[PDB]
Amino acid sequence: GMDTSGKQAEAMALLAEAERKVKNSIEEACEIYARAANMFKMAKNWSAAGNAFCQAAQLHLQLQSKHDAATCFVDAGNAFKKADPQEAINCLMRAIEIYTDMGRFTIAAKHHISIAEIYETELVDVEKAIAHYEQSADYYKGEESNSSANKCLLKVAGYAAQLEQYQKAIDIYEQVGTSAMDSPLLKYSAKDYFFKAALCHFCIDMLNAKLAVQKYEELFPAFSDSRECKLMKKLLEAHEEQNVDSYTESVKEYDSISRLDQWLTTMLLRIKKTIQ
Amino acid sequence: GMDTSGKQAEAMALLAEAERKVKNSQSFFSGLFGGSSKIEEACEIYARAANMFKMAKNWSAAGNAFCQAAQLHLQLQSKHDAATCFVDAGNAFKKADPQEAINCLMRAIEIYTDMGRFTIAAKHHISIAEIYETELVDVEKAIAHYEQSADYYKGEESNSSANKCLLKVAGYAAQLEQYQKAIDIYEQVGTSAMDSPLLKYSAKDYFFKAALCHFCIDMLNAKLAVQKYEELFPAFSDSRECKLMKKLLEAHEEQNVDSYTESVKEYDSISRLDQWLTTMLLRIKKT
Amino acid sequence: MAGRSMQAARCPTDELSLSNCAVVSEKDYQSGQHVIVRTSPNHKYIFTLRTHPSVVPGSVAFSLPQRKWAGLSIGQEIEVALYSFDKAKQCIGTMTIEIDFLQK
Repeated sequence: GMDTSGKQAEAMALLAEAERKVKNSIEEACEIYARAANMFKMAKNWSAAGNAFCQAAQLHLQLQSKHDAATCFVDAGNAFKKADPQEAINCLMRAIEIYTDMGRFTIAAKHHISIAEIYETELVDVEKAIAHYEQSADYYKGEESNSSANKCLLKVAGYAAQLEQYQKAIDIYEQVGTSAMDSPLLKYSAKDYFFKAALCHFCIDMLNAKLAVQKYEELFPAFSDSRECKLMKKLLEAHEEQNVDSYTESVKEYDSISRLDQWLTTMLLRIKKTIQ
Repeated sequence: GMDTSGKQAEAMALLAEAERKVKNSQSFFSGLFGGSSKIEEACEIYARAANMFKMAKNWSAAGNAFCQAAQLHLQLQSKHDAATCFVDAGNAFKKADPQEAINCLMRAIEIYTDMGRFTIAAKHHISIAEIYETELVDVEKAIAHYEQSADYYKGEESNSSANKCLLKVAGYAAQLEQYQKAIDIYEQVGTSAMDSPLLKYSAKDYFFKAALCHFCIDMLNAKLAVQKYEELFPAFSDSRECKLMKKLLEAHEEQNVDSYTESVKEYDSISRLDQWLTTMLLRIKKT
Repeated sequence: MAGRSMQAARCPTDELSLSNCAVVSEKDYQSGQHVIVRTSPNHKYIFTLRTHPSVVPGSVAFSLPQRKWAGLSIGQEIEVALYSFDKAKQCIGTMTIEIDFLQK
C-alpha cells in the first residue's frame, strides 16, 4: 500500500534534511530524527528505526541532555528488541548505566529484569539471567521492595536448583520461607517453600533430607500436619528399603490427589533414578 | 570483586576532592565573592559520593555524605533540600546505624511540620515507630509515635489510616495488661466499622477481641458485654466466635478446665490460632 | 590431639564398612589411631581409625551403621581429637553382645 513507500521516502527525506542541517555546523536535527524514526515505526520498518533513535540520542547527549537521552536510548532498545536482541541488550545496558548514575534504582532494576527476560526467552543463557535477576533483586532490596526481591530470589533459586548446586536453592528457600511464616497473609503458602528445600536435600543424600525435615518440622509445627510431610516420610521409608514399587505407588497416589508442577516430577524422577 | 575496591577508591578520591573544594571555597569567597556556585558544586560532589557509596554497599559512608550535604545545604538557607538530605540520612543510616537515623528523622519531621505538611510528618513518625518496634522492645515510644501519627491523620481527615494506627496502639496496650484502653479502642472501631459496606464483614472480629480483652477483667461483665454486642449486631450470633465464647464461659463457670482446653484445641485445629490470642487464652486459663 | 574440624564422608568400601573403623586419609591420621568425635558439647562418640588412600584430606568416611549410631551426616562439620586409652583400666575382659539377623 501507499503506507510503506510513502513513509519510507518521507523518512529518508527527513534523515537527509537532518544530515544537511548538522552539515551546516541543532535541536531541529534531533526533532527531525525523532519524527523520521517515528514514521519508520509506523512503516513497520522495525530495523533502522533504532538506528535513527540512537543517532538522535547521541546528538542530544552531545549538549549535556541526559534524561531525554536515556528515554530515547530505552526506546531504541525496545525497538531493536524484536529486530535484533543484542543491540536491545546494549541500549538497555547504556540506559541502566545512566539511570544508576542518577540513582533511579527502580528503573535500573526494571531494566535488569527486562534484560534477564530477553536473555532467557530468545537467547539461550541462564547464568546471565541469574546475574541480572540477582542484581535487580539487590537493587530492590536496597529500595526495600520486598515482594519484587522475593520473586527474583525465588526465580534465581529455581534456576540454580534446576542446573546449579542445591546449596543456593536450600539457602534461598529457607530464607524466604522463614520470612514468610510470620506474615499474616502469606503464612499459608510457607509450607510450599520448605517442602521444596527438603526435596533438594534428598538429591544429595537421604540422611541429609531426614535431618532437614526433622529440623523444619521442629521449627514449623504446622508443617507436621501438612500432607507433604507425610508424603516425604513415606517416600523416605520406601527408599530406605530399596523398594521402588512403594516409591512409585506413593508418587502416583499423590499425583492422583493433586497435579504436579513438572518441577516436582523432575526432582522425583532424579531421586528415583538414584534409588538403585 | 572489583566493585568493592574500585568504588571505595574512587569515592575516597572524589570525597577528598570535594573536601579540598570546600576548603578553597572560603578563600574564593573572601578574595572574589564567587557566591554559592562553589558551595552548590561541592554539594553536588557530596551527593554523588553518597550515591556511589550506596552502590558500593558502604552504607555508613553514604549516610555520612548525605548528612554532610544536608548540613551544607541547610547552611545555604535551603531547608527543603536540607530536609530531603536529612531523610536521606534517615533511610541510609537506617540499617548502618538506627540511632543516627532516629535523630535524622526527628530533624526531618521538625522541618516538615514547620510548614504544616502533616502527612509527611506522620509517615516519618510511623517509620520511627517501626524502627523502635522491630529492633527494640521499648513499646512505650512506639505507642507514643503511633498515637502522634494517628492524631495527625485524624487532623488531616484521612480516615481508614488513623484507624489502623489506633488498632496497633490498642493491640500493643492490651499486651501491657492495661485493658481499658484496648476495650475502648476495639469497641469504638467496631461500632465505626459496622456501617461501612466493605468493612462490615470484618467488624465482627473486632468485637471478639474486645470481649476476650473484657474476659480477663471478670466473667460477669464479659457475659453482659456479649449480650450487649449481640443485641446490637445480631449477625454476630452466627459467627463461630459467639459459640466458642459461650462454650468457654460454660466450662469456666464450673471450673471445668478439661472442657475449656478441649474446646480451645478443637477451635485451633479447625483454624490455627494467633500468638496474641494464644497468650490471651493462656492468661485467662490461669484462673 | 587438641582436636580439628572437618567434614564427614561416606564409607569407601564394603570391607571397611564391615571393619567398624572410621576410614581416614593417611595424610590426616594413621591406621590404628583412636579418636573421640565431638558433634556438640553433649555429643561425643568414640572411634578407631583406619587409613585408606581414597579418603580426601580433611575428611573422614563413616559407614551407615556408624552414621546412625553417632547421628553423623555426610557433609556435616564435626571435630575430632586423638584419644588414648588407659589400658591398665579400660582394656576389655568381657563383652555381652546382642545379636540379630541384619536382614529379615
